[PDB]
Amino acid sequence: ANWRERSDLTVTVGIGNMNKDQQMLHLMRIW
Amino acid sequence: QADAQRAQSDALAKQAEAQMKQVEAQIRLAEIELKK
Repeated sequence: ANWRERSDLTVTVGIGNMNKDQQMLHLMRIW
Repeated sequence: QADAQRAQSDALAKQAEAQMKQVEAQIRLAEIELKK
């Protein structure tokens, strides 16, 4: 839900998100 | 989707080290040194 909602409804990564979106890989791509 | 997000992070919003294209390259080098 975080990647599919937070950056979908408001695609404003930087104002409304952070670089930790790459850390999503560390929780999804890594595992 | 995580790889897509990582690629967006590496491609988009990755111009921070260049000061967002150096703020239009110092605003066109002070508008061509404000003289011609």
